[PDB]
Amino acid sequence: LRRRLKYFFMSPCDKFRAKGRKPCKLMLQVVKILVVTVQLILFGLSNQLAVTFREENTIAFRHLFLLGYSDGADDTFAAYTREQLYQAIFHAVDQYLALPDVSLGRYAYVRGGGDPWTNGSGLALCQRYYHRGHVDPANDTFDIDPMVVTDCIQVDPPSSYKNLTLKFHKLVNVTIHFRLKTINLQSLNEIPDCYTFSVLITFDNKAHSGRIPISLETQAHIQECKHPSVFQSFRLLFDVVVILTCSLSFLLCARSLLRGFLLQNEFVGFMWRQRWERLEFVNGWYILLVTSDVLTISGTIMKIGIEAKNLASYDVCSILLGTSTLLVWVGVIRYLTFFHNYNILIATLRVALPSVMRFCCCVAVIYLGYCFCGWIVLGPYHVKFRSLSMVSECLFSLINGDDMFVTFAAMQAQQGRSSLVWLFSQLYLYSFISLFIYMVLSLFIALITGAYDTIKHP
Amino acid sequence: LRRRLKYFFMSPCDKFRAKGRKPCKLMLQVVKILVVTVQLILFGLSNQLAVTFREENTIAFRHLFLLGYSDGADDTFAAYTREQLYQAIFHAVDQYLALPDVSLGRYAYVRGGGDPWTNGSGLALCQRYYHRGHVDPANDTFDIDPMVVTDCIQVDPPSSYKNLTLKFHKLVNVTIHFRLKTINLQSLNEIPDCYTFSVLITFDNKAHSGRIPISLETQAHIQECKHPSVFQSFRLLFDVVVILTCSLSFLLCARSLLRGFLLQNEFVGFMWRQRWERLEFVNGWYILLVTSDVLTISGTIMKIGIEAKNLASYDVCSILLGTSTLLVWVGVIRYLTFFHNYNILIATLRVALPSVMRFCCCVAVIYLGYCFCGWIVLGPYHVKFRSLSMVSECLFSLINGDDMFVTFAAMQAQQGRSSLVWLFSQLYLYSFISLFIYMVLSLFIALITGAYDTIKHP
Amino acid sequence: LRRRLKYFFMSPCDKFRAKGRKPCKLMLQVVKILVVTVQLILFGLSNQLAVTFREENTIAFRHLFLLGYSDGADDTFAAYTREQLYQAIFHAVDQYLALPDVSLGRYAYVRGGGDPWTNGSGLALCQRYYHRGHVDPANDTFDIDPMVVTDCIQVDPPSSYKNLTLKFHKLVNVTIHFRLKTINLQSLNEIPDCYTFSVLITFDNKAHSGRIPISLETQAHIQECKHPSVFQSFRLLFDVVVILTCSLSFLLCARSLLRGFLLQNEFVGFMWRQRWERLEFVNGWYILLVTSDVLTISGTIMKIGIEAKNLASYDVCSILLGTSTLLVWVGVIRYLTFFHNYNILIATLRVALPSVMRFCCCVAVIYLGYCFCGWIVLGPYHVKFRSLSMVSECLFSLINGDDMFVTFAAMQAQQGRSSLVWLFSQLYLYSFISLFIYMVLSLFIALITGAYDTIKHP
Amino acid sequence: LRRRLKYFFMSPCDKFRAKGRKPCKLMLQVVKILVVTVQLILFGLSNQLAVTFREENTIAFRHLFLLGYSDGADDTFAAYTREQLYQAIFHAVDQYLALPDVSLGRYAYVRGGGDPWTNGSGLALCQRYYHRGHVDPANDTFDIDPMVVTDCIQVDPPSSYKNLTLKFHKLVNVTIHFRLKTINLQSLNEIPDCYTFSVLITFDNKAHSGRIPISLETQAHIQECKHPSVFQSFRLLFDVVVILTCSLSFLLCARSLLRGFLLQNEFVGFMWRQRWERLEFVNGWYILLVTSDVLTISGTIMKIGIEAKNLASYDVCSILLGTSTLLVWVGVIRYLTFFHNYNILIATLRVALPSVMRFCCCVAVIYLGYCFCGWIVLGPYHVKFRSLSMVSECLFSLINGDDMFVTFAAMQAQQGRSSLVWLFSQLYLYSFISLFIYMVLSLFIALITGAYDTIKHP
Ligand SMILES: CCCCCCCC(=O)OC[C@H](COP(=O)(O)O[C@@H]1[C@H](O)[C@H](OP(=O)(O)O)[C@@H](O)[C@H](OP(=O)(O)O)[C@H]1O)OC(=O)CCCCCCC
Ligand SMILES: CCCCCCCC(=O)OC[C@H](COP(=O)(O)O[C@@H]1[C@H](O)[C@H](OP(=O)(O)O)[C@@H](O)[C@H](OP(=O)(O)O)[C@H]1O)OC(=O)CCCCCCC
Ligand SMILES: CCCCCCCC(=O)OC[C@H](COP(=O)(O)O[C@@H]1[C@H](O)[C@H](OP(=O)(O)O)[C@@H](O)[C@H](OP(=O)(O)O)[C@H]1O)OC(=O)CCCCCCC
Ligand SMILES: COc1ccc2c(c1)CC[C@@H]1[C@@H]2CC[C@]2(C)[C@@H](O)CC[C@@H]12
Ligand SMILES: COc1ccc2c(c1)CC[C@@H]1[C@@H]2CC[C@]2(C)[C@@H](O)CC[C@@H]12
Ligand SMILES: CCCCCCCC
Ligand SMILES: CCCCCCCC
Ligand SMILES: CCCCCCCC
Ligand SMILES: CCCCCCCC
Repeated sequence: LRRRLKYFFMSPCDKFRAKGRKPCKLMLQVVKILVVTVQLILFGLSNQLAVTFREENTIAFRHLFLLGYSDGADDTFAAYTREQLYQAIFHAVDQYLALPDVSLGRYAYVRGGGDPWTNGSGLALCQRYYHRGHVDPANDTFDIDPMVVTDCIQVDPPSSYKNLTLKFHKLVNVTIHFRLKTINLQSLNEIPDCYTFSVLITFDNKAHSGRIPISLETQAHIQECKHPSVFQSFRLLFDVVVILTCSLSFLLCARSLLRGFLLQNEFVGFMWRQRWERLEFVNGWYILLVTSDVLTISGTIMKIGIEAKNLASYDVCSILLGTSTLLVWVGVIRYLTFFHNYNILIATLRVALPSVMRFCCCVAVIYLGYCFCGWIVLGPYHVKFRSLSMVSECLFSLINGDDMFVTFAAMQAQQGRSSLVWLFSQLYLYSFISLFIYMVLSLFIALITGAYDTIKHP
Repeated sequence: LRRRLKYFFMSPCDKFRAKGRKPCKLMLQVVKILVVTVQLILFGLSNQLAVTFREENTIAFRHLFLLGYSDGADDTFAAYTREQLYQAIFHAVDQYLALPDVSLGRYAYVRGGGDPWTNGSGLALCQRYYHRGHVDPANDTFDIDPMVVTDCIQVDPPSSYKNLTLKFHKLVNVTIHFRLKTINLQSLNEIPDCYTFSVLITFDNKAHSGRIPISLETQAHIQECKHPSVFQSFRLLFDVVVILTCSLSFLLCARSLLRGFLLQNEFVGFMWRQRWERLEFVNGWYILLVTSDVLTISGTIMKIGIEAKNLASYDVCSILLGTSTLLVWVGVIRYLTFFHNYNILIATLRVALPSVMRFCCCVAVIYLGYCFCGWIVLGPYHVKFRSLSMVSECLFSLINGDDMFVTFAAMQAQQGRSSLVWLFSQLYLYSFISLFIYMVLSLFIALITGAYDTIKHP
Repeated sequence: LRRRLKYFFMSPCDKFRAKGRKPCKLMLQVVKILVVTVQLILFGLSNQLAVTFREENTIAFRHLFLLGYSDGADDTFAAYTREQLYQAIFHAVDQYLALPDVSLGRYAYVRGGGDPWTNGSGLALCQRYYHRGHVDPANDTFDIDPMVVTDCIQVDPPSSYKNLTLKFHKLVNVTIHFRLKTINLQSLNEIPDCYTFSVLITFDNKAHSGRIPISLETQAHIQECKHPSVFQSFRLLFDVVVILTCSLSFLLCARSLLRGFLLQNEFVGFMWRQRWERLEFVNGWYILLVTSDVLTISGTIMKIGIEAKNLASYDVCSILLGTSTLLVWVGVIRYLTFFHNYNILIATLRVALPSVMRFCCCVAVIYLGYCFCGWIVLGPYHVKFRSLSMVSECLFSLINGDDMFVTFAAMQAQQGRSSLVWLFSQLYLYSFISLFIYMVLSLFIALITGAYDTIKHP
Repeated sequence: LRRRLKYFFMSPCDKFRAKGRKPCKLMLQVVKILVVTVQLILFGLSNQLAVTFREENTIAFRHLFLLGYSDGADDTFAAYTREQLYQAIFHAVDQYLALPDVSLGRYAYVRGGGDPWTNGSGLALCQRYYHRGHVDPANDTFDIDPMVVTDCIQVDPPSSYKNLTLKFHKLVNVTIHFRLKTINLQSLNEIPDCYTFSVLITFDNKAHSGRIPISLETQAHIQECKHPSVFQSFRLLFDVVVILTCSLSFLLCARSLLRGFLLQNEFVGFMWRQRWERLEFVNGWYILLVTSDVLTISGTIMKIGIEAKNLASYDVCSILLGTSTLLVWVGVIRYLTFFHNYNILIATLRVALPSVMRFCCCVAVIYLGYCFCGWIVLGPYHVKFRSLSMVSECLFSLINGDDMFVTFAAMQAQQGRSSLVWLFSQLYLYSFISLFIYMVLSLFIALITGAYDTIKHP
């Protein structure tokens, strides 16, 4: 029992000396790292092209359909007069009708097939307003039924829409919906696939502020083209190989975990006979490996489905595959732990981690207090403090010494509007930054240094 | 006396074991944190909408009334010729007269009601110049009576103002004042309130430099609309709940403080009989809690007043509520002090703090010297060094390693204009940054590390 | 001798106890700090207005005289065709002739008074080209006499200049020179002074590259107006007070230094009788104070001269006064050295300084090597690496973690043009940053920590 | 043998005392540093002018030939309609034909001389499309022969090209090729050399996305002009001097290395008679010096060739000379090692280096995992995460606290598009930055501090 236990805790070289078994798990893990990384690289290279295609088409659509659009204007693009809004709407519809003659791309029209389109219509120009909308600011009176009514004109591909009359006082928004079909030629070494872009142009008046932002958005539905012919299954084979490798690694790691648990039970029983501590038998690296195996297998199944155009959940698949790749590359640290000079460093980090996490809790409460205060006080005056997540991002960047002067300068242009708020912002920023840079970061350094001293001088 | 004293200093668990009293203050403080944070979140969410409404309306006004205005041009927007100035003024007035036909918002005119408007006038176009303004640079002569005369034209809502004749040589400024009434519809789940925007357009010639900056500013007066009807008091109840919670906490903390003071007096008297040290009986956490309670109660009273449209002091109320929320979240640290592993870190910070503050004084004198020198020498040549507060912000950012290269690059464009100043700027910046990064920050680290060693090895 | 020596080294409180002399030097130094700081603040506030006036006038000139100018275009403003250049020149001259009718400022013309103007001329339009300039790139031939000929047209204030014929193939540059007189009215609480702006517009063809940059520059000559009359000497009195205070402090510090030297001589002689070490008698704080006094007196004399319009050397005066203010505020540290808890920190810095400077030399050689390498290799491809001073600024900013991603991104757009250079840039940047952040800054921290330990545990 | 060995390891001063030989190598190394640095400075100053000339000419070409071009638009400059593309092409060709009349530079046409030009043609306007290109997105069908056909029109210098008909549906790209000859006059104190700019304007449709980017690129071929005549060999002599100095240093260092090896062999043999450790006889500084000598000699030979216009490999020559200069300036550290106080610091760095490199490996695996995960997950949504090298640059900048807030803000505008991806980005960024700033950098500091303590307290 003592000998078996001592064998259970030997290093790979010691195990090889003791029993001579060729280490299959280590070579399997190396092969796993290689194949998982290659799969991720190929997947990312393939996804990059599709992302570029979608983005380029969307930029072209913005230039084609948004009157007076220029690059970099997305956030501020808006209308401010009734004639501006009418001109933008009519320009978008006219450009839709002129597309085959003017566009550098090759687009096919799509008709019908559900709402908001009718059977024969390619473009839907829809206006949404309030059911009852009496508003008289002169007498400070209003009578509103907030129920939204939609009235929408249908345009067939090549002027009734030219008679649009907007209900400005009760207008909620205006939308233009249409679909364009194109073939992704640049895929050529894949076979070109068929894209359907659904384009939505929104003129948004929900704020009722006299400023109506204009935006264009696209959703791309990708399918296989019916009759592809390019003059003159390794990906699937590689996915199968990855799945098989991860399954074998999973089985071996599960067997190791089960044997460890059995030895733990035997040891506990023997000690009870003779007479947190049990987790010593749990190999955390194997738990990490099993988790990465499961993530990789799920992600590869989803990747197979996506590459066949049967699925479109890119986000979840990418998150699974990326997290698993991160996990395997982290697990590479296990190998370095077997050599004394590297183990010194890894053990220092391990012994430091608990106190680092506790201090992280201590820091978290103070940080949250500062976040709330800054959001309530500075949010009305500072673009970086509008929302709580933005406030947290700004404060975290300040801790790391990024974007500090611009944060101060934004407040600089309020010293006359509100002296009290400017003074408060000075105190708030200086105190936060000084406390975190002089004291908190220094304490993290001290914790790591103390851990290192403990490791070096037991 | 020894028993009572030792009880006074026990931890909550020890006190519970000793006397069995259910801890009311701890649960009360947890509930207080919850309710104060929720109140702050609701208040901030409500204020965000009003801020957005005001800002969007002001952006729309800039686009409507400022001839040739574009986003991002606020700081440089100016006129440089007499025809430019006349065109800007006349465009603003014409747009005011055309507003009902062109604007995407719904605005009502406001007439009369005090200065600068006369009884029936909606817009005031006022020109301010010097009483006597003879200026003859050809002979280097001038005869100025600096008393400002105001001549102002009155315009009724739907062209005498077209006959404006500006006294350019003695002109101080030109202003356009008018008020617009609108209803904030997007409040819909509140009831829409009625806004009166007072719009001031300023053409500023106080520098007499040939460049006249143009700006537009708004003040919003919010009130309840007279006849609001939306087809089909929890906030006030929550405010009352917060006030009650804070009052109960205040009473309990005050009782604890008074009992501590009484025990302190008894101990001092007994020691005097037998025979800075007194503050040991003062519970600082309770002083913090009492301060937080007072701030929260004041801020909640102000918040109740504001939400009824009876008050408009958003800045003070927000500062009070935010500071109190920061204080309660900081006071959460007291709970962590009860567990040994967290108390190690908190005690390290506490023991470090005095020396950190002393070194802050030492740093302050040197920092102030650098601020003064940089302001006097570089201010004529560097945008970041124009005022003392700006100089301090720039230097503090440099200490934290932000905005360093742009600070150097601004000086790069003067190596030919003044070699001496460029060389001085090199020495100044390099010496300041090197001194603060190699030595000062390192000493803060050393202070924290020494405190940690003292705590870990008593 | 022992008693006198021990008295010479006592602290101010010990000296006061020993002999009872009221400390005049300390109160004098406090008063000096106050008066010098107030003088600097008043000087800077006064110089800010003049700087703003000059800059605003120059911006107005750019908008008035440079065809198609817009804010932020200074660095890229250039002509690229012959008609563009002709139009820019003629627009500048026409605007000069139209100035009284169109400008928002009030400017008087200046005629004659030296070169390049003739007696009756207000504007000089001068063209500089090569004496002999045959250039024939078709046959790869050229015959050039590089001697510069200047031909310049004279324009009187209100079209011979319209017949300008530029020698494009041998053109060196074109310049427009003219002077405008204005009165600085915004000085009103001073008396307005008279400004003469000399305006130089340069069309620069020295690169002969097909691109001719266009710039406008001004020199302002300020004088007192002949007949100033504003309807209804404390600065000079304050300057005299500052000079007197600094002179008294200088005399007292010099007396202290002389007495210290005398005691040093007596001690050395007595030791020689009985039987770097001498500098222990030198009070470094008094050397600093004497330097500050001298700088302040010189700067105040220059300030008096400048404020009377008898001098125009603002740079030297500002450098003197700012450096002296920095020195006095640094000298404030002497007072903190008298209290033990502050002396701990100051002594830590003092004991650390020698090793910090030695490591600075070690760092300097490696830093200079990297600067040379980066300048030679990356300068052809990277805007931040064009000159050696720019390279040093970029590397120093990288050490402090500023502007790092943009430095990488500029190189990103060369991975195709030159793979070798891009790879070298990767190695260069990563190695430099890693070496300086992991090792150098850490060693500075270690030096400070070791000094602190030595001070705390003698 | 003991005496000779002890002499081999003495310092220069000890060797001078022991044998009196005047140290030739040290003075030679000082002279080498001086001459190598001067050579590098002169070379860089000369290269700067050529770089500026090429860049200015290219900017002029962009302004002359690209319709509607403005500075800073290089990355987004593109066409979006067929008429836009036709206008850009025709404008470029028309400007080429009008160049002598409109350009501010002096350019000669180049005719024929290889492809794509025919014998008498100066400009080649070439269109590249697919051999067979049927694309019908309406029926989701396509028939493509991806073989590229080039059809190109030839234009002689002063309209057949006006009849260009683009095959938009199968268009791959359009290119305009032409060469211009100019003389670099600003070289005047060199002799002007003759430049041939080959200009390529690309209209790129490889993405087939409806957006066609437009770019202009130049290659400069520099030669000596046939008949240079400027009215009224030190560089080569200096290059020869540098080569001779480096050769002498190489010979002396090689002799020292050989003698060290001989002594090592003798010691090993004697010890074997009596009875990693051998490298103690290897002087690493001499290996560094020999490497720098070789690099300098190669770079100087290439520099001589380049300055004669016989070579054009600026990149390799610059890399060689810059690396050698960096190496000699690093080797300056050897001299500081001879003085005890500097040797303390250098020895601290030397003893720290092995553990620093080991921890660098440990950090590398985790860093690579994060790089892969970020590339796969965020690349579709974040501009900074498009490629792996860009991801690494972004993460490395984040470690150093640069460009943090903008990285967060780019993700901020996806909280609605994909909540899962935004949450993942929050976790990813916060965890990465916290781990590297609290723990990794702290451990580097601890390693350096421990090394320093070991050096200071043996
Ligand atoms: C539940 C069934 C799981 C699958 C069958 C498992 C059969 C199986 O492990 O045999 C031993 C070898 C090596 O397997 P491998 O896991 O590389 O080797 C084991 C580990 O080294 C383990 O230590 P840790 O890694 O630290 O836990 C050690 O205790 C075991 O010795 P012990 O038995 O004396 O305790 C080894 O046998 O395994 C293969 O070579 C698998 C590939 C070929 C067969 C593939 C069949 C699909
Ligand atoms: C001035 C009047 C103040 C209000 C009345 C005070 C009556 C009152 O405290 O009773 C004890 C409990 C618990 O009150 P609470 O403050 O939670 O409990 C006390 C604290 O634990 C205190 O320690 P520290 O917290 O460290 O100072 C301890 O010394 C006291 O024991 P001791 O007396 O033996 O010294 C406790 O009684 O209090 C409630 O349960 C209030 C809510 C219900 C009643 C609300 C009435 C409005
Ligand atoms: C393979 C042939 C190489 C060239 C001839 C080499 C002849 C040669 O070194 O003579 C000694 C002096 C000084 O040469 P230099 O290298 O400055 O001096 C030697 C080094 O100090 C060496 O120590 P390290 O530097 O630590 O290795 C030391 O061991 C030798 O003493 P030892 O002999 O007792 O062991 C010295 O002679 O050298 C010149 O003064 C060269 C310039 C004048 C001659 C130029 C002729 C082209
Ligand atoms: C305009 O004059 C100033 C403006 C700011 C500051 C000072 C003087 C002097 C003390 C400074 C403070 C900014 C914040 C600090 C640098 C703290 O981090 C430590 C000392 C502080
Ligand atoms: C253009 O060449 C330069 C330009 C600057 C510097 C050097 C060489 C060499 C010494 C450097 C200095 C910049 C500032 C430092 C990095 C200090 O922080 C420590 C050593 C200094
Ligand atoms: C079993 C030792 C600890 C390993 C846990 C996994 C680290 C990521
Ligand atoms: C009484 C112990 C110290 C607590 C003071 C409050 C800390 C914010
Ligand atoms: C005489 C003690 C040292 C003081 C020198 C001046 C410090 C700036
Ligand atoms: C032989 C001592 C070490 C020197 C190696 C070179 C350092 C760059």
